[PDB]
Amino acid sequence: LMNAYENTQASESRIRDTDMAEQMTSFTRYQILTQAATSMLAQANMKSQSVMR
Amino acid sequence: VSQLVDEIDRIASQAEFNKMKLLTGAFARLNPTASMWFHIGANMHQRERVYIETMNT
Amino acid sequence: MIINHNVSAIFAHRTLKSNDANLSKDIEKLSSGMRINKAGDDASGLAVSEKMRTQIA
Repeated sequence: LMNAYENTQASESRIRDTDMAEQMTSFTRYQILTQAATSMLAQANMKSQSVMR
Repeated sequence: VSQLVDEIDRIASQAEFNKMKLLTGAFARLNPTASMWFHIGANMHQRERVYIETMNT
Repeated sequence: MIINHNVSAIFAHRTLKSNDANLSKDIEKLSSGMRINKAGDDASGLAVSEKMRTQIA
């Protein structure tokens, strides 16, 4: 019963528990794309003021 | 000996992983009732079959 | 040049909004410590995960 408890626990932990190391990898990737997109959105708003001359 | 031989049958009867009997002879080679394949690739026919025999008294 | 509508800004907002949705998802995984928090991330896997928790307990 204890032996079967361990192997059953392993299988559920594999599917349900996140890979914390790999999750920080994706957390940083999307976080940078937010700053990259935010800067370009601020760039695009300034773009229209050119033709006022 | 009477109890222990009974215990041998009990494990095989109730050997379940995700509600499937493992040691009752279903996934054997000679007279199977189901086939266990793991799809271990990213394409069509990339799967390998596992045999588990009967392990009761 | 057209000043009535800013097509690039609409494109910029569209991709920025999507990334915040993926940024929100990752914080849920990191804070709870579980790969699946809301249904639909892996519906097939969530059923197997909850069945094993019943078997685990």
